[PDB]
Amino acid sequence: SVGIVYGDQYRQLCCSSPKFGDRYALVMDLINAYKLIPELSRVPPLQWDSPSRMYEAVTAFHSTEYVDALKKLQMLHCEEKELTADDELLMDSFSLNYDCPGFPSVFDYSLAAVQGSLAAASALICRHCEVVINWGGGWHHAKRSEASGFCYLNDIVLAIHRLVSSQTRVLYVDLDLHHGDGVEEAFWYSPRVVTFSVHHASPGFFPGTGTWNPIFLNGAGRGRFSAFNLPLEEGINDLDWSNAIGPILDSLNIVIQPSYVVVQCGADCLATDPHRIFRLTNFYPLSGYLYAIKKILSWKVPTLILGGGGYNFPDTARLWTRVTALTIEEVKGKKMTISPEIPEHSYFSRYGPDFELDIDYFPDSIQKHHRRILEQLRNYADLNKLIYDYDQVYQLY
Ligand SMILES: O=C(/C=C/c1ccccc1OCc1c(Cl)cccc1Cl)NO
Ligand SMILES: [K+]
Ligand SMILES: [K+]
Ligand SMILES: [Zn+2]
Repeated sequence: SVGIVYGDQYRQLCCSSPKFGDRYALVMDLINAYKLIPELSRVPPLQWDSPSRMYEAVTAFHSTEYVDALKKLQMLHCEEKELTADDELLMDSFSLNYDCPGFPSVFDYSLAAVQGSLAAASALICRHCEVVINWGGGWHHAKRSEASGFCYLNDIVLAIHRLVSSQTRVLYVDLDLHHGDGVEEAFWYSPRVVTFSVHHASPGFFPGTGTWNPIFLNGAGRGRFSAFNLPLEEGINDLDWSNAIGPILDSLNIVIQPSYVVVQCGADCLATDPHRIFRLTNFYPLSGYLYAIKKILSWKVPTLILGGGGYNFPDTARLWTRVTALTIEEVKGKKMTISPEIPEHSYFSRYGPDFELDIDYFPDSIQKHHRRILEQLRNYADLNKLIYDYDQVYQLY
């Protein structure tokens, strides 16, 4: 089956943040508006039987002082009084400030994503689902003891930790516009979780990594060569983005032979995102996103699909609704007939001006990256005693 994380309390918590507003409700109500929910198995967010078990779950990656500070931040932001100077100091020491402010539900909001993505991974492990989608998860910038980029708790790291502990290998694929630095760093020393991020990188552009450092770093210790990165230039369209990462994806799968794939599918690469770095689409005749997901799904490896960035809420909905239909098609083998106009539903009015499912958009260095990345993959194969034909992979490029 294809699983999808939602629930009534889950939806309220995913829509309680000041930055992402009601995005999750547009997304699930468009998936519902297109009659896709009956095709999907609902996966309920994981809950715990005590504070200690929750704490144990989250501090599998995050420090206990950080988790404590995040909960105290929520408590402070639920009272009238302003933070003391000592409380502002303590929040500063975890970067619980600026781009990661406090708000009345900040802890419950952050934990909800972890609940969602841990349950998603358990559904994969117990083989209840072949694919699970969590459009409320994917917060890849959060670090062990530091929020970043509106990511307070790294649900991806925790879901991946659960998967590899269930020899188990996980391939993480980060399609967000921005470098997936939190997940890469969590597994920097681990060869069993191979991380791969395609992203924009340029001087000054958040978060600064996943590019020349001048060498490309790629893991350390036993995780040497296990962190993959493909920084691309602004303006890239669907076909060039697809061709840039198509052969890398296929060769990673050939060589790593992963037990699970986790795909972060941040929607801020859309041409219509207020970022406007890349020019990808949701078009389905082809959308770089849809091309990448179809390819990963053709592998028939149990796969977690997650959300992430995406600041044009209706176009994120348009995209993720198409990705969700595509998953149903490739997994179940059932054709999905999506109408070209948005169906009438609660959020219909948000889909101005023409109320179509297509977004309103009219559409040397990568070969060096391919040679670099393919050499890293051989170094990874050699370091980890993996068996593969170096000519069947080089054929892909
Ligand atoms: O997407 C992110 C992270 C996004 C992000 C991080 C740091 C600074 C700005 C950022 O986003 C720009 C933005 C915001 Cl903060 C609000 C509205 C519109 C735009 Cl463009 N994770 O990978
Ligand atoms: K990325
Ligand atoms: K790694
Ligand atoms: Zn992003």
